[PDB]
Amino acid sequence: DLRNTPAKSLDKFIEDYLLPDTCFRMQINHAIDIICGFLKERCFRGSSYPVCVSKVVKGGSSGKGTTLRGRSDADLVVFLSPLTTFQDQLNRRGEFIQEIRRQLEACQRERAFSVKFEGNPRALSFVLSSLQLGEGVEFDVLPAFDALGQLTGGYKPNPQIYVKLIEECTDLQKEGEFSTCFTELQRDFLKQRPTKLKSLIRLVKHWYQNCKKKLGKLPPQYALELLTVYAWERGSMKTHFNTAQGFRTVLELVINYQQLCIYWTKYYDFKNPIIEKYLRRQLTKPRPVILDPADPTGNLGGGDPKGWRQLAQEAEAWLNYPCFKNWDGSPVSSWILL
RNA sequence: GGCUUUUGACCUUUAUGC
RNA sequence: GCAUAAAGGUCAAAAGCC
Ligand SMILES: Nc1ncnc2c1ncn2[C@H]1C[C@H](O)[C@@H](COP(=O)(O)OP(=O)(O)OP(=O)(O)O)O1
Ligand SMILES: [Mg+2]
Ligand SMILES: [Mg+2]
Repeated sequence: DLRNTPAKSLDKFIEDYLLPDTCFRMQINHAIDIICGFLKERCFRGSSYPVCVSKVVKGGSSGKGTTLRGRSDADLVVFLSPLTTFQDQLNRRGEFIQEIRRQLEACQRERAFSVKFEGNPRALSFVLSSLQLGEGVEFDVLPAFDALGQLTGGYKPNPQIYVKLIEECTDLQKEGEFSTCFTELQRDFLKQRPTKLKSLIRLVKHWYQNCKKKLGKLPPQYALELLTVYAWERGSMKTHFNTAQGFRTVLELVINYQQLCIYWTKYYDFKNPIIEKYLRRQLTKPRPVILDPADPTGNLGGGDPKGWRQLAQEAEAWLNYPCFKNWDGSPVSSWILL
C-alpha cells in the first residue's frame, strides 16, 4: 500500500512493485519484436499501392523507460510513406487502422499469434498473446506522418516543421492532435534523464492510477510526468535526491494548478517570429498551462478545469498520509522551486 | 565497500523495414 | 544513416539486499 508506506521506504516500494522485472522487460522486448516484424515483413506486402514503413517508433512508457511492471502498454508509432501531410494523417489514419487489424486477424487465422480487440480513432488497440507471452501485452499502434524524418540529435528540428504544424493546427481546430509525429522528441526528453527521476515518475504514475480508479475523469498522465520533470529541474538537479520530498513537491504543484505555467525550449524556441507569436499566446492561456516539449500546440492540462479540481482535492488529502511523514512524525519537506 | 537488479551513453556486429 | 529486436564490448546513474 502506497498510502501506508513510510516515507523512508518509498524507494523500496518502487524497487519491488514498480521497477521492471527481467521477466517483464523480456516479455515486452519480445512482444514488440513480434509486431515490429509483422508491420515490416507482412502487413503491407501485397500492394494495391506501395505502402512503405520508414520507421516504427517505440514510444510511451516503453520508449522513455518509465514503465510500471505488469501495467504498462507497448506504444508503437508506425511511420508510413503514403502519409505525406498532417491532414493526410488525419484523413487516412483510419484506413490504416482497419488494414492493420485485417492483417493481424489473418495472422491470427494462421496460428502465428492471438490478438484481442479492442480519421475517427487515433489508434488500434489490442492485447497480443504469443506462445512465450500467454498473459498478453497490450498495444497501441499509431500510424503517423514522418514530419521530422531521420535526424541526428544535438540539434533542434527545423522550425519550419513547427510553422507548418501551427498553421495546419489552426487552419483546422485540432491543436496537439498530431503529437504522435514527434514521439522521438517526447521520448528523448525523458530517456536520457538520471535514473532516479524516472523512478520518481513511476511513483507519481502509480499514484495517478490510484486516482483514476477513484475519480474516473482526470488530466493526462503525461501532464503529471512533465510536472515531475519540472519539480525535479526547479527544486533539485541532483542524480541523488529524496523521493518523499519530490513526491510531495509534485503533489503541491497539482495543488497549485491555478498558477502553473510550464514550458521547455528544448525542441522549439522564440527565434522564429511565427513560433514566437504562437508560443506567447500559449503562455497567456488560462491556468494550468503545460506545453508538450515536442509539440508547442500540445497544451496538457488545458482540457478539464474539473479534472484538476478533483486531482488537487485528492493530492491535498494525501499530504496527511504516512508516506509524507518521517519516523518522528514530522512532515517531509518539499523542494522550493527555482 | 560487496552482491544483484533497473535505467542510460558510446562502440562493434546479426536479422528486418525504409 | 534511421528505426525494432538480439549478441559482444567500454563507461556511467540509481535502487534493493548485505
Ligand atoms: N498528448 C496527449 N494528450 C491527451 N492525452 C494523451 C496524450 N498522450 C497520451 N495521452 C493519453 C491517451 C492514451 O489513451 C493514454 C495512454 O498513453 P500512453 O501511450 O500509454 O503513455 P505511457 O506509456 O507513458 O503511460 P503508461 O504507463 O500507461 O504506459 O494517455
Ligand atoms: Mg504505454
Ligand atoms: Mg496507451
